[PDB]
Amino acid sequence: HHHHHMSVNLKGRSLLTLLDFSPEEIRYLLDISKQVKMENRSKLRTERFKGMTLAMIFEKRSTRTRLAFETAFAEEGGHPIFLSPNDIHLGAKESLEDTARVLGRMVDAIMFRGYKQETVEKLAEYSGVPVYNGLTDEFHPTQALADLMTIEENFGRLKGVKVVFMGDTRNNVATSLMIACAKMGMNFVACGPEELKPRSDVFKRCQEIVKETDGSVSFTSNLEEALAGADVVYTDVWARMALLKPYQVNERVMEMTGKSETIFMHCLPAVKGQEVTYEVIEGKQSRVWDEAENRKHTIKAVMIATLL
Amino acid sequence: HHHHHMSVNLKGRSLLTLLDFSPEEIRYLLDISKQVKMENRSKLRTERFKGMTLAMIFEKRSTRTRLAFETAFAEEGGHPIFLSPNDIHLGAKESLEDTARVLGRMVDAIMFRGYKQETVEKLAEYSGVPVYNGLTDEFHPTQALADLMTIEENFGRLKGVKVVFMGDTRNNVATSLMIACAKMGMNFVACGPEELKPRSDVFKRCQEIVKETDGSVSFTSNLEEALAGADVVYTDVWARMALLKPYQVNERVMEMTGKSETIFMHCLPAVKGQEVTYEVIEGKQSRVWDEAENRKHTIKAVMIATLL
Amino acid sequence: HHHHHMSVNLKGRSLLTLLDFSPEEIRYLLDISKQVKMENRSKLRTERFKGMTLAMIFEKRSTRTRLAFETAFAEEGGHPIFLSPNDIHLGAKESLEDTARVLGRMVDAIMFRGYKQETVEKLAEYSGVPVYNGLTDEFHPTQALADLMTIEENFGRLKGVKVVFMGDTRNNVATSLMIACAKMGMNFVACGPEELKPRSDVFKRCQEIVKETDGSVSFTSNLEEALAGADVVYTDVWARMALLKPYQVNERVMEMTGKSETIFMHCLPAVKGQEVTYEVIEGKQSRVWDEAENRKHTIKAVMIATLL
Amino acid sequence: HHHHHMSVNLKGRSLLTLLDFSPEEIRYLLDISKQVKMENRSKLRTERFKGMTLAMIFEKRSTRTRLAFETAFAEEGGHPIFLSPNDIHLGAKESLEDTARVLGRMVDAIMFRGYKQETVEKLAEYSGVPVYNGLTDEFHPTQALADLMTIEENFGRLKGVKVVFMGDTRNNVATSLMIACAKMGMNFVACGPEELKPRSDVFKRCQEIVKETDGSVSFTSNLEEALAGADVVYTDVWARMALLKPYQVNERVMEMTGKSETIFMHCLPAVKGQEVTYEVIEGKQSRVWDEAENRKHTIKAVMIATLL
Repeated sequence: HHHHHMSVNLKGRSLLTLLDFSPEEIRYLLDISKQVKMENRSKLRTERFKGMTLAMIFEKRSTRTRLAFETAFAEEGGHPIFLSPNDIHLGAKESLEDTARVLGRMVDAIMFRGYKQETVEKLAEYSGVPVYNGLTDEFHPTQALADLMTIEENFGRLKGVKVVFMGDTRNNVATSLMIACAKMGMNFVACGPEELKPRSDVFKRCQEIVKETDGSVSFTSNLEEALAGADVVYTDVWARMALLKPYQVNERVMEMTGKSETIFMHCLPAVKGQEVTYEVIEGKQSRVWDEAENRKHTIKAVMIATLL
Repeated sequence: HHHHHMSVNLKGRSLLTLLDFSPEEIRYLLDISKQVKMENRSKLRTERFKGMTLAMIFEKRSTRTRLAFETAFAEEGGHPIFLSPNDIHLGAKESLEDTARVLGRMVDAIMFRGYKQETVEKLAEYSGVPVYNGLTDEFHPTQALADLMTIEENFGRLKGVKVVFMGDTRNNVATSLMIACAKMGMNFVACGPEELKPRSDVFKRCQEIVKETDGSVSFTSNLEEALAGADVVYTDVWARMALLKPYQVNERVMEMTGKSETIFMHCLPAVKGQEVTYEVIEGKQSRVWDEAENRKHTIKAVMIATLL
Repeated sequence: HHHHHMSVNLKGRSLLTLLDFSPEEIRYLLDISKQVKMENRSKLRTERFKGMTLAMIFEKRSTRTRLAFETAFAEEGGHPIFLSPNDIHLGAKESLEDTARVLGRMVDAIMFRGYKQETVEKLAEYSGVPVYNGLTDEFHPTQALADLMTIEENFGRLKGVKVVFMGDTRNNVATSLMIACAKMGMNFVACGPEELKPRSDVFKRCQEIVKETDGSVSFTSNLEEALAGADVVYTDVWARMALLKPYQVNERVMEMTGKSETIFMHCLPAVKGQEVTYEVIEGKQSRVWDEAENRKHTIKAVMIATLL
Repeated sequence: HHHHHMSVNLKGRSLLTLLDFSPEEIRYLLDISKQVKMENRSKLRTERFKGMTLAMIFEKRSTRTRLAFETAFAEEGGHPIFLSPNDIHLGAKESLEDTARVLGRMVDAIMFRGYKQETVEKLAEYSGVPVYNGLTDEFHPTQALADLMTIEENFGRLKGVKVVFMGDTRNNVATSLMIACAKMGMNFVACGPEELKPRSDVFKRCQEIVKETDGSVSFTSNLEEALAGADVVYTDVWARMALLKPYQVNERVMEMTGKSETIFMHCLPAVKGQEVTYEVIEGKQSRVWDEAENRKHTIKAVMIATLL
């Protein structure tokens, strides 16, 4: 940038999207994730969040995201507070701004999962504490960090690696994955129907990302050219079905890589038989379970980086 | 057994039913329960589960079982996570196996309360961490341990003691009680209508238990012969009513013992006026409140034995 | 497996052979090993086994296995108890079952090194605590884990890697190495005289392992075809000598790799001049000393995984 | 005693024989034993002996006595030092007095197992630290405390209880058992051949004990009159065989009690088929395994009482 910005410190920051993070900040997050995974497996117990509190607002319920936040925080002595759709209707009894100002005076950090990205922004703005996007219909940044972690565990590197996302290429998970890949110098291909091609404003921002990172970002509706030499095949649920049906990840599709080392990934939950076959997700190339475990380690890292 | 098996260590084990436990293992559990009750009453505070997490899946809600697990775990510094029927529909969005594999990578232990015994088995199988049956429509092992603890507190022994269960003699609570009694060398009588006689496969397994333990297990529809010399009269809720109506525990029934030292027990909740009268459950032979307190101490013991 | 089993938790488990462990469980063990090596080198001291006790029964004495168990346990505050052949003759004054039942009531864990695999099984069965095979004349699982750790340290991966074992290809160390390789997707070749070819029941079980892991397992009496492209050449002591003499690892043999990056490994002790020359084991391709250090880190990991 | 002595404090005392202890001191020891058993089973970890050292001199090796001392001391943070017959020949290179004076300047406590009672006395005299008799050919006081503990666990009392020792009624274990029983107000009968009747000086001292304790001590060669109403049948190894053969504990003998509640006890090891049949020791009246576990809890109690 004439003087390139290279700081890694994230104390006080929110995680609304990976677009707000430098490659150096994401690498730092991935170092922490890897280190916290090792401490967890080795049963080195720590109390990094002792005395702290996290309000978790779920406009849409998710057991995986809840479990990841809740175990990450509480293993370190923090107290997580589960606010369900029955507890909290954010537009309903009170303005979002009223609720955010109160939360800001009561807790150390807020996690939000729901619909509007605007909701998470105003939480951050009006609470004045770190806010974590645990999924909006625009972005799922914590999933992308876990996916990166998983891929790096498998190939020992990220900068080379070719990742193909199959199907609904504009959904929250596909979007965050594209960004994460671009930031880490990866070769990302979006493969699905033209009706569901990547968001174009995000795609163009990723084309600027990769000019500095030597990654690539691409789209095609053609399976054959997308998949050749893929190190990772990734997919997510479909919910027309008729446009998406051809982009099912099955054995045939995996073989189109030309590489036996290819892995299969899926944020979960999956509708087995639809976007991926039983045989693939339950078989030897699947890394969905490590990927799931890595949700927790990445979330813990985000909280460590931003609260301490 | 030619060489009799006598080990007591339970580290890593699940509690799906007391059928999976030796008398020596159950005695060890009851020693821990008694010791943890004394530490709790004396306000000797410990942190045995510091840093650990327990996922509690309630397919059917219960405040007593929830309170017992949740206080037991958290008094020792563990973090319990309440997953309600609104949080989690186990067949619904995901296979049980998908959910169990994820849980296995995130928490130290799982508690389940629900319908199918098969559900708890597959949790254990696919998670690979200790799973605790907090009631299925087959067994309620934690209730039986609390009942044993209570009876021993009252008579200072178990091996002699005559226990009569009145009414629905094949329900989850009656079944687990019969097993617990058989294991501890007790004289258990099941008393209710023939339509609701003990499960026969469990009854026969208890007849083998008692050959080694010098206990007895029996059934009769005749009140008079069941009750003579009972040290414990036990009952549970009824939900035909018409077959069960005669087996109400009232003052008349308690007097059929011929012993003033007889106690009354009831896993709770009770429908007072139906299976037991107000006068009995609220009167001087009732031990239902100690029995309730002992839910917590027994659950803590199971968790101590299996996690540490 | 229709639903693939993927849990990593090992609490309460014994280590009798790596045949009892999934690739995912072994990967988890190797993560812990690597992490405990780093804590040890960095002088981050922990007390993971404070208050615990380990009985070590040596039917055959070994200073390396003793040192590894004893330092691993005691660095973490555990107390190891050395029972020598002079202390303990397991068939002699008492049945093995009598001794195991007593041990089970006194210690947290048992290590056994001796002759019969059956001995270690009955220890596990009758004590009811975790038992660790520190070598039987069938398997040496702790050595294999240390070998894996060493190989991964050297090549940064395991799934590709070609390992050749030279000589007595059916001994305890060769057998456990073959299994470990098969589990981790490695290309293992057994090279020695046909009289000493791999155990056939274990070989066939490894052929099933590798169908899921994309490894390979093989035998040949021909040196030239075994060694081409080996990343690891491994050997062990010979105690006819006359069948084994040709399979000495010397400079000529190492050069048959065609790769300068090839390493040499040997569980120790070695009879230098016999199965390996001085020049090789003392020279620049030898990794025997790191491999020896890794005995301790792998043993600590097994104990962490199974006791905590 | 005109003023009856009733103190319980044992700080600094040795355990050479239970003859040196009042009933009140033994009751205090049994309270501690019971309490330390509960802390151990509940995994309440303490460090009562942190920084302390215990020299264990085994003139005769015993794995049970070694394990009990060594686990008891080290669970509490003490360091036990195993001196075997190969380490130490007490008459041989040095007078016993030279060795005792040195030990006295180096360790906190000495355990001795061997031949002469005089040896343990001079250890105590010349070291000036607490000395524990872990068996001499005169007394085995730690075994007797464990036996008492076991009996009390089974009957909830000691003062009533009828204990029959069968066979070699003058050996170390029989002698210490008689004393323990006399002290605790128990009804002890020695049953074996007249050639092996109780030591007469110890028998007479026990007749004085029981005048204050309301116990009884007796001998007969007649099985039938010994056994009627026995709550405990106890035996030990025989090494003429021909005098002892009739006093084998078998099923016939156990039935001569006339009580189903009778338990079987044996300090171990046993020669099954000789002094006791397989069927009895492996069957439902055997309490040998609890008795073995109680060695550790009683030893810990002796060390707590005398060192702290």
